[PDB]
Amino acid sequence: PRLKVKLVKSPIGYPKDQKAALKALGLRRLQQERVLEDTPAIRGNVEKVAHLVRVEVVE
Amino acid sequence: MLMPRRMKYRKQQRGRLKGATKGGDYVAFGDYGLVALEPAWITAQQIEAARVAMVRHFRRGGKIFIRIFPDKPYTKKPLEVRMGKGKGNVEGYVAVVKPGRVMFEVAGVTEEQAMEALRIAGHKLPIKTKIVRRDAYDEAQ
Amino acid sequence: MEYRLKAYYREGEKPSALRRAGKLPGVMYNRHLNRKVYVDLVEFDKVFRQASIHHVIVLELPDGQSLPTLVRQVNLDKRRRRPEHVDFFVLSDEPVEMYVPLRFVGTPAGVRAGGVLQEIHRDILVKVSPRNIPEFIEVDVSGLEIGDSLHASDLKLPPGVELAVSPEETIAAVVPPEDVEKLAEEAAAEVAEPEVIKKGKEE
Amino acid sequence: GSTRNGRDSQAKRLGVKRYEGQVVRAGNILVRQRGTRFKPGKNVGMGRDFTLFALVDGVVEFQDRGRLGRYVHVRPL
Amino acid sequence: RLTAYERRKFRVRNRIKRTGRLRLSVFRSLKHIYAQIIDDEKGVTLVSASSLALKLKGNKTEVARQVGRALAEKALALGIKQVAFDRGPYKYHGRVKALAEGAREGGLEF
RNA sequence: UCCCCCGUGCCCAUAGCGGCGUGGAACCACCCGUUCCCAUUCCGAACACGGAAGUGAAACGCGCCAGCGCCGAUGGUACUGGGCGGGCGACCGCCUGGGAGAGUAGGUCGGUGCGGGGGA
RNA sequence: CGAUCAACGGAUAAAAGUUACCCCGGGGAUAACAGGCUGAUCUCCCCCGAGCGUCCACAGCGGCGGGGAGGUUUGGCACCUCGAUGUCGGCUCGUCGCAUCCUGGGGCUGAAGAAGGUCCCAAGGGUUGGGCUGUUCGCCCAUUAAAGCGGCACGCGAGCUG
RNA sequence: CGCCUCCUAAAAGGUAACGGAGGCGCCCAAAGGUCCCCUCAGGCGGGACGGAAAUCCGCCGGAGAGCGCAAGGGUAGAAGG
RNA sequence: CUGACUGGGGCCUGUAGAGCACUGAUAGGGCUAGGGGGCCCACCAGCCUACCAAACCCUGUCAAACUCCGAAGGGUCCCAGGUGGAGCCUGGGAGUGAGGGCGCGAGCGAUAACGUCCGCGUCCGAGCGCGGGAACAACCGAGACCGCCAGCUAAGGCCCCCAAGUCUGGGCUAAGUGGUAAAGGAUGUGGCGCCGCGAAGACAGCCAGGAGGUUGGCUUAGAAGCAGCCAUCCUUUAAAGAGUGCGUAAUAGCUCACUGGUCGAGUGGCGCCGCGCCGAAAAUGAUCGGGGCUUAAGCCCAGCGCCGAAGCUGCGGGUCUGGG
Ligand SMILES: [Mg+2]
Ligand SMILES: [Mg+2]
Ligand SMILES: [Mg+2]
Ligand SMILES: [Mg+2]
Ligand SMILES: [Mg+2]
Ligand SMILES: [Mg+2]
Ligand SMILES: [Mg+2]
Ligand SMILES: [Mg+2]
Ligand SMILES: [Mg+2]
Ligand SMILES: [Mg+2]
Ligand SMILES: [Mg+2]
Ligand SMILES: [Mg+2]
Ligand SMILES: [Mg+2]
Ligand SMILES: [Mg+2]
Ligand SMILES: [Mg+2]
Ligand SMILES: [Mg+2]
Ligand SMILES: [Mg+2]
Ligand SMILES: [Mg+2]
Ligand SMILES: [Mg+2]
Ligand SMILES: [Mg+2]
Ligand SMILES: [Mg+2]
Ligand SMILES: [Mg+2]
Ligand SMILES: [Mg+2]
Ligand SMILES: [Mg+2]
Ligand SMILES: [Mg+2]
Ligand SMILES: [Mg+2]
Ligand SMILES: [Mg+2]
Ligand SMILES: [Mg+2]
Ligand SMILES: [Mg+2]
Ligand SMILES: [Mg+2]
Ligand SMILES: [Mg+2]
Ligand SMILES: [Mg+2]
Ligand SMILES: [Mg+2]
Ligand SMILES: [Mg+2]
Ligand SMILES: [Mg+2]
Ligand SMILES: [Mg+2]
Ligand SMILES: [Mg+2]
Ligand SMILES: [Mg+2]
Ligand SMILES: [Mg+2]
Ligand SMILES: [Mg+2]
Ligand SMILES: [Mg+2]
Ligand SMILES: [Mg+2]
Ligand SMILES: [Mg+2]
Ligand SMILES: [Mg+2]
Ligand SMILES: [Mg+2]
Ligand SMILES: [Mg+2]
Ligand SMILES: [Mg+2]
Ligand SMILES: [Mg+2]
Ligand SMILES: [Mg+2]
Ligand SMILES: [Mg+2]
Ligand SMILES: [Mg+2]
Ligand SMILES: [Mg+2]
Ligand SMILES: [Mg+2]
Ligand SMILES: [Mg+2]
Ligand SMILES: [Mg+2]
Ligand SMILES: [Mg+2]
Ligand SMILES: [Mg+2]
Ligand SMILES: [Mg+2]
Ligand SMILES: [Mg+2]
Ligand SMILES: [Mg+2]
Ligand SMILES: [Mg+2]
Ligand SMILES: [Mg+2]
Ligand SMILES: [Mg+2]
Ligand SMILES: [Mg+2]
Ligand SMILES: [Mg+2]
Ligand SMILES: [Mg+2]
Ligand SMILES: [Mg+2]
Ligand SMILES: [Mg+2]
Ligand SMILES: [Mg+2]
Ligand SMILES: [Mg+2]
Ligand SMILES: [Mg+2]
Ligand SMILES: [Mg+2]
Ligand SMILES: [Mg+2]
Ligand SMILES: [Mg+2]
Ligand SMILES: [Mg+2]
Ligand SMILES: [Mg+2]
Ligand SMILES: [Mg+2]
Ligand SMILES: [Mg+2]
Ligand SMILES: [Mg+2]
Ligand SMILES: [Mg+2]
Ligand SMILES: [Mg+2]
Ligand SMILES: [Mg+2]
Ligand SMILES: [Mg+2]
Ligand SMILES: [Mg+2]
Ligand SMILES: [Mg+2]
Ligand SMILES: [Mg+2]
Ligand SMILES: [Mg+2]
Ligand SMILES: [Mg+2]
Ligand SMILES: [Mg+2]
Ligand SMILES: [Mg+2]
Ligand SMILES: [Mg+2]
Ligand SMILES: [Mg+2]
Ligand SMILES: [Mg+2]
Ligand SMILES: [Mg+2]
Ligand SMILES: [Mg+2]
Ligand SMILES: [Mg+2]
Ligand SMILES: [Mg+2]
Ligand SMILES: [Mg+2]
Ligand SMILES: [Mg+2]
Ligand SMILES: [Mg+2]
Ligand SMILES: [Mg+2]
Ligand SMILES: [Mg+2]
Ligand SMILES: [Mg+2]
Ligand SMILES: [Mg+2]
Ligand SMILES: [Mg+2]
Ligand SMILES: [Mg+2]
Ligand SMILES: [Mg+2]
Ligand SMILES: [Mg+2]
Ligand SMILES: [Mg+2]
Ligand SMILES: [Mg+2]
Ligand SMILES: [Mg+2]
Ligand SMILES: [Mg+2]
Ligand SMILES: [Mg+2]
Ligand SMILES: [Mg+2]
Ligand SMILES: [Mg+2]
Ligand SMILES: [Mg+2]
Ligand SMILES: [Mg+2]
Ligand SMILES: [Mg+2]
Ligand SMILES: [Mg+2]
Ligand SMILES: [Mg+2]
Ligand SMILES: [Mg+2]
Ligand SMILES: [Mg+2]
Ligand SMILES: [Mg+2]
Ligand SMILES: [Mg+2]
Ligand SMILES: [Mg+2]
Ligand SMILES: [Mg+2]
Ligand SMILES: [Mg+2]
Ligand SMILES: [Mg+2]
Ligand SMILES: [Mg+2]
Ligand SMILES: [Mg+2]
Ligand SMILES: [Mg+2]
Ligand SMILES: [Mg+2]
Ligand SMILES: [Mg+2]
Ligand SMILES: [Mg+2]
Ligand SMILES: [Mg+2]
Ligand SMILES: [Mg+2]
Ligand SMILES: [Mg+2]
Ligand SMILES: [Mg+2]
Ligand SMILES: [Mg+2]
Ligand SMILES: [Mg+2]
Ligand SMILES: [Mg+2]
Ligand SMILES: [Mg+2]
Ligand SMILES: [Mg+2]
Ligand SMILES: [Mg+2]
Ligand SMILES: [Mg+2]
Ligand SMILES: [Mg+2]
Ligand SMILES: [Mg+2]
Ligand SMILES: [Mg+2]
Ligand SMILES: [Mg+2]
Ligand SMILES: [Mg+2]
Ligand SMILES: [Mg+2]
Ligand SMILES: [Mg+2]
Ligand SMILES: [Mg+2]
Ligand SMILES: [Mg+2]
Ligand SMILES: [Mg+2]
Ligand SMILES: [Mg+2]
Ligand SMILES: [Mg+2]
Ligand SMILES: [Mg+2]
Ligand SMILES: [Mg+2]
Ligand SMILES: [Mg+2]
Ligand SMILES: [Mg+2]
Ligand SMILES: [Mg+2]
Ligand SMILES: [Mg+2]
Ligand SMILES: [Mg+2]
Ligand SMILES: [Mg+2]
Ligand SMILES: [Mg+2]
Ligand SMILES: [Mg+2]
Ligand SMILES: [Mg+2]
Ligand SMILES: [Mg+2]
Ligand SMILES: [Mg+2]
Ligand SMILES: [Mg+2]
Ligand SMILES: [Mg+2]
Ligand SMILES: [Mg+2]
Ligand SMILES: [Mg+2]
Ligand SMILES: [Mg+2]
Ligand SMILES: [Mg+2]
Ligand SMILES: [Mg+2]
Ligand SMILES: [Mg+2]
Ligand SMILES: [Mg+2]
Ligand SMILES: [Mg+2]
Ligand SMILES: [Mg+2]
Ligand SMILES: [Mg+2]
Ligand SMILES: [Mg+2]
Ligand SMILES: [Mg+2]
Ligand SMILES: [Mg+2]
Ligand SMILES: [Mg+2]
Ligand SMILES: [Mg+2]
Ligand SMILES: [Mg+2]
Ligand SMILES: [Mg+2]
Ligand SMILES: [Mg+2]
Ligand SMILES: [Mg+2]
Ligand SMILES: [Mg+2]
Ligand SMILES: [Mg+2]
Ligand SMILES: [Mg+2]
Ligand SMILES: [Mg+2]
Ligand SMILES: [Mg+2]
Ligand SMILES: [Mg+2]
Ligand SMILES: [Mg+2]
Ligand SMILES: [Mg+2]
Repeated sequence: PRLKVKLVKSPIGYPKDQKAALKALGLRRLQQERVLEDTPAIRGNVEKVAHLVRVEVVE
Repeated sequence: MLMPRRMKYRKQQRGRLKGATKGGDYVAFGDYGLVALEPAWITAQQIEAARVAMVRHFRRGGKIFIRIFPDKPYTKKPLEVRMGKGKGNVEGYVAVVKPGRVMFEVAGVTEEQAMEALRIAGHKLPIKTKIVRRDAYDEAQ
Repeated sequence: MEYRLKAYYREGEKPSALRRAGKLPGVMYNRHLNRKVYVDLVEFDKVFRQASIHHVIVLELPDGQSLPTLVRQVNLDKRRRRPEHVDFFVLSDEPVEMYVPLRFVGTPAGVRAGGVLQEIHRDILVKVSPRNIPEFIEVDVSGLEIGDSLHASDLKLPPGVELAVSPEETIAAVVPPEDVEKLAEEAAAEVAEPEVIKKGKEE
Repeated sequence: GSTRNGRDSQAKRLGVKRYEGQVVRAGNILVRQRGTRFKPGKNVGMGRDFTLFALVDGVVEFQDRGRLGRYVHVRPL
Repeated sequence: RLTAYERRKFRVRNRIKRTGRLRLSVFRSLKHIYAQIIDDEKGVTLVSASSLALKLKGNKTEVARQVGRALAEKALALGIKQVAFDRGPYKYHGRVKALAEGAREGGLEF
């Protein structure tokens, strides 16, 4: 399985660690999708910024 | 009126009033109660006013229970001074009361006798109140 | 006399969900069992006001059983003053400790002079067999003056029931009433400013 | 209007300096304290102001021995 | 509620462990005197010796010196040389001092 | 490998207070003496020595009893990391993850390592 | 070894005041005026019904306590203005609010009549002259239907007085 | 106005105000090193002068005493005598 | 490759909450030294205490400088993901060392200030560029390289001003509430429940009866139910308090409470929930931004669609960095 993560809500105004979380996922721009492996370390960051993101389980 | 006879410290920080009561939340002594619906610092002057009112209705008879006590010292800076030059002076004492506490309970009296003094008492208070009577729930705590 | 009350078994349903759907979360326990239950709050209330923790409630479980229990503990919502959780203690042939009413028979002489019968304990804790539940225990308060009092020692016990507290415990008292005539002294009684308990070369 | 108060002292930055499972060298300070909150255990010295420090290279371990107090050790590597 | 016997016992025993040595602990009863060398790191006894196990004679004091030369004798056979004396609640004197000196002549090091 | 006792640890009151009962062959204790080593701000009480007539009375060890002490769930609640609403405020709600303390049920009159001594 | 170098990282070995005779460089980073925010204080209106009123809680009153409104007082804060926002009172000219001083319409009255008390409606108009004092205010004299209280940078100094 | 203790301080460390409270500018030739021994306050009962309280005997008492001085921490398995 | 952040794992902590075991506070009760008081004594003990009150026990509570407890979190170290205008080391150049609003946690103040002082965060500062909020640095949306008479969305909106619904279905409100306020007050309206009292005939109306002890007292100057309190007891009863109000100088009077006749179905009091009414007076001319809106164009619930930015996409271009 992999994770398809989409940045749908802007990080402007959220704590820096949440902004950092987007950076560990390699997310820079809104509406941008990145496909990442589903390991716990990746998923922890995904769940941190879940209020900023839309996630789908794929392949 | 009510005030501590002595205390370890003269002046107390103000703190907060968040949440429902920690306890005092069930009838424990008398037949009926007056319970606080919203948070406040109730002053000794009000407690005594409320108390006196209740004994004033009963005339001869009844027993009044005061379940709150003003141990928090109240501070005010002297009139017309500017900010600074230390903490104000203690000018009065308050009972920190949260939603759900019984403040007053009555005993040895008809139900209409109690509804009415507790009502009259209630007007003397800076908060909204609900009158309650002893239930098995109170019995069971 | 005796009360019945339908109970139901609960699993992962949230207490939050249950109470909003009108039901009251609870638990069932004794030495051998422990089960999550829920009861109808409205039906329960009807029973409990009569029942209290004094009389055996029996729980018609939907699996067909019928269990004999005492309400042991009740948790109230402190803000709203509404029950939120019930402990049902399922009785068995072995003796059990419980609270049994006191009915202060008589009108005290302390009361007839103007006094007030301060009912300290309106029940008393007691070890006794389930088969031996009294309806109450009578008390002769007619002899009480201001301020004369009865104890747990003065408690005359029904057959087969043993006292579970120290007989030193006071149970009822007759005390002076409030009087508007005391106001004159009480308003004219002088109160002093408060004395600070010391720090430093003072303690 | 005036204050008869006003003063306080410099903070002393006390507490544990090395936590369990951390590798320390001989001499490293492990715990800074007022009185024996923690006690020196194997391979652990205690200085005149109660300071626990390591006597050998190795790894820190804590042990809570009830009424005997809490202890800090260093295990040889 | 401890007693002078008990406190004195900890009092010396605590100081002994801290030096990390193998402990030559000595028990002295009214008739007999026992001694075991213990590794406190394992909670384990490594060698023992006692009058009662040696069936020894009369004079308690010479008996001690003899259970002493004994303990060493078994000891050096296990490589044990350095060790530290646990005088327990017993003042270093008399029977206990005697066992100690016996252990010394035996070659045990302290 | 099992039982009892003598040592010495570990766990750190589920081990403790109290009450009742039990053990002297062996071990331990009290005990018998104060010549000798040693000792008392006085006292062989303590510490110490030389002993073995007695006693398990004290102590200790082993059992039993839940009055006290100690331990203590399940459930529910408070509170809360993060995410959202509401109120002029004091303050109040929802979502997700975490979750007490009190109390209730109930548990407890210890478990275990190593070396000695005895017994099967 | 000699430091209350205690203004305790300690300008010199050695040091106090005053300026309405004053000056310069700066600040609305900071006071004094006005405004603003705040409304403790202030003014006004309510809740409660101990009690007074011969009787009668509520004609008129309201113990002990509780809730507010206003932004005229006394203050808090330091937000525009210190390359200037002229400051009390008076005169002049007004305009507005209404919590109404009078005149109009009412209810209750412990309203016989006349005359008052008290609350409600009402801002149309009206609301004097003089003695004292810089006064606003207040007191007083003589009248009056009445001699209202407040806001407008405590209205108004490129309008006057000073 | 420098230094120490506690709180404020939001369970690492740190953290301000003319916030809340107190202390220091010494001391000890033993109140220091070490070896050996010893265990407190308090309560009840008993005892000539003897008292609430001197010293003596017994029983209960894990620390509520003591540790020169403020406070906190620590501490009788001693840091106390 | 060591970074922010993240996963697992260990160790550290004394806050939120709670608790009363310590330090203090604390209401009532029990028990009980000490005094005060009232009897009896000066022969010295005694007895009662609706008196003030220690220690102890019980019930019940409070605390920044109390803690038997005690979280969520947070700090740190190991292993792992993490290649980022990450991180580390040596040097050159600075600027800043007046912050401010908002959220949360505290102190100060008055549970005041566009107030003040700290903590964590955020934005403005420097994003006074853009959309929404009437207008408005810091509330919501979103990080502007350039061009396009192209497309999708964000907050917020879709009756007209003004782009998109006079959109669909269930309810509420009649106050223009919506479109700024509280204690408190009210047969507003709708919705749930709780007790009575009723076809052993209620409630409304039309009708009678409402009585005897007794002008009843610890009672005073009148006290006859109706000026304090420590009285509520009987009788004829179908009923009716030694009294729910008006009346009195005290009475008496009218009346409720309570029974009987008349009709012939409901009637009376608690309480809780939704939405509204009063309480509600300030100074130039009014106004929810305006018009205007009432089975809404108002409020609650559930939906479908559209509109909407310099966010995202499409096409083209620029420049730097990286890989070819
Ligand atoms: Mg956002
Ligand atoms: Mg935002
Ligand atoms: Mg975060
Ligand atoms: Mg973007
Ligand atoms: Mg962005
Ligand atoms: Mg404060
Ligand atoms: Mg107040
Ligand atoms: Mg204050
Ligand atoms: Mg003064
Ligand atoms: Mg101040
Ligand atoms: Mg103050
Ligand atoms: Mg006050
Ligand atoms: Mg409270
Ligand atoms: Mg009120
Ligand atoms: Mg409780
Ligand atoms: Mg001192
Ligand atoms: Mg002064
Ligand atoms: Mg001062
Ligand atoms: Mg201070
Ligand atoms: Mg500081
Ligand atoms: Mg510091
Ligand atoms: Mg400090
Ligand atoms: Mg630490
Ligand atoms: Mg040292
Ligand atoms: Mg030292
Ligand atoms: Mg470990
Ligand atoms: Mg270890
Ligand atoms: Mg072991
Ligand atoms: Mg043993
Ligand atoms: Mg053992
Ligand atoms: Mg025992
Ligand atoms: Mg025996
Ligand atoms: Mg025994
Ligand atoms: Mg024997
Ligand atoms: Mg024998
Ligand atoms: Mg002998
Ligand atoms: Mg001799
Ligand atoms: Mg000899
Ligand atoms: Mg002897
Ligand atoms: Mg025995
Ligand atoms: Mg012994
Ligand atoms: Mg058992
Ligand atoms: Mg525990
Ligand atoms: Mg528990
Ligand atoms: Mg739980
Ligand atoms: Mg939150
Ligand atoms: Mg909550
Ligand atoms: Mg939750
Ligand atoms: Mg959960
Ligand atoms: Mg907790
Ligand atoms: Mg628990
Ligand atoms: Mg036990
Ligand atoms: Mg064994
Ligand atoms: Mg064996
Ligand atoms: Mg010099
Ligand atoms: Mg000084
Ligand atoms: Mg200086
Ligand atoms: Mg100087
Ligand atoms: Mg410094
Ligand atoms: Mg100099
Ligand atoms: Mg000089
Ligand atoms: Mg000088
Ligand atoms: Mg000069
Ligand atoms: Mg000048
Ligand atoms: Mg001059
Ligand atoms: Mg001059
Ligand atoms: Mg002059
Ligand atoms: Mg001149
Ligand atoms: Mg000149
Ligand atoms: Mg000049
Ligand atoms: Mg100049
Ligand atoms: Mg300024
Ligand atoms: Mg400045
Ligand atoms: Mg100024
Ligand atoms: Mg000003
Ligand atoms: Mg201005
Ligand atoms: Mg106001
Ligand atoms: Mg205001
Ligand atoms: Mg008003
Ligand atoms: Mg009224
Ligand atoms: Mg009167
Ligand atoms: Mg009247
Ligand atoms: Mg009256
Ligand atoms: Mg009135
Ligand atoms: Mg008043
Ligand atoms: Mg007020
Ligand atoms: Mg006021
Ligand atoms: Mg103004
Ligand atoms: Mg003004
Ligand atoms: Mg001012
Ligand atoms: Mg002003
Ligand atoms: Mg200013
Ligand atoms: Mg100024
Ligand atoms: Mg400022
Ligand atoms: Mg200026
Ligand atoms: Mg100019
Ligand atoms: Mg200019
Ligand atoms: Mg100019
Ligand atoms: Mg100009
Ligand atoms: Mg008007
Ligand atoms: Mg008129
Ligand atoms: Mg007239
Ligand atoms: Mg007349
Ligand atoms: Mg009139
Ligand atoms: Mg009217
Ligand atoms: Mg007019
Ligand atoms: Mg006009
Ligand atoms: Mg006018
Ligand atoms: Mg003149
Ligand atoms: Mg004049
Ligand atoms: Mg004048
Ligand atoms: Mg003149
Ligand atoms: Mg004047
Ligand atoms: Mg007139
Ligand atoms: Mg005039
Ligand atoms: Mg005017
Ligand atoms: Mg004016
Ligand atoms: Mg002016
Ligand atoms: Mg002017
Ligand atoms: Mg001029
Ligand atoms: Mg002028
Ligand atoms: Mg001009
Ligand atoms: Mg001009
Ligand atoms: Mg002019
Ligand atoms: Mg002049
Ligand atoms: Mg200094
Ligand atoms: Mg701190
Ligand atoms: Mg702290
Ligand atoms: Mg800290
Ligand atoms: Mg550090
Ligand atoms: Mg000082
Ligand atoms: Mg000495
Ligand atoms: Mg020393
Ligand atoms: Mg010495
Ligand atoms: Mg003693
Ligand atoms: Mg004595
Ligand atoms: Mg004597
Ligand atoms: Mg004595
Ligand atoms: Mg101490
Ligand atoms: Mg890596
Ligand atoms: Mg690292
Ligand atoms: Mg790292
Ligand atoms: Mg991590
Ligand atoms: Mg708290
Ligand atoms: Mg306490
Ligand atoms: Mg308790
Ligand atoms: Mg608190
Ligand atoms: Mg604290
Ligand atoms: Mg705390
Ligand atoms: Mg943790
Ligand atoms: Mg922290
Ligand atoms: Mg972490
Ligand atoms: Mg961790
Ligand atoms: Mg790695
Ligand atoms: Mg960068
Ligand atoms: Mg950088
Ligand atoms: Mg790089
Ligand atoms: Mg340069
Ligand atoms: Mg610089
Ligand atoms: Mg700068
Ligand atoms: Mg500044
Ligand atoms: Mg600065
Ligand atoms: Mg700042
Ligand atoms: Mg900043
Ligand atoms: Mg702004
Ligand atoms: Mg919020
Ligand atoms: Mg805050
Ligand atoms: Mg603070
Ligand atoms: Mg206020
Ligand atoms: Mg500010
Ligand atoms: Mg603020
Ligand atoms: Mg503030
Ligand atoms: Mg900030
Ligand atoms: Mg700047
Ligand atoms: Mg922005
Ligand atoms: Mg920025
Ligand atoms: Mg617009
Ligand atoms: Mg904008
Ligand atoms: Mg805009
Ligand atoms: Mg902007
Ligand atoms: Mg960009
Ligand atoms: Mg083109
Ligand atoms: Mg579209
Ligand atoms: Mg939307
Ligand atoms: Mg619009
Ligand atoms: Mg259109
Ligand atoms: Mg429509
Ligand atoms: Mg209206
Ligand atoms: Mg409207
Ligand atoms: Mg309106
Ligand atoms: Mg209301
Ligand atoms: Mg209504
Ligand atoms: Mg309603
Ligand atoms: Mg009559
Ligand atoms: Mg209104
Ligand atoms: Mg509709
Ligand atoms: Mg668009
Ligand atoms: Mg773009
Ligand atoms: Mg392109």
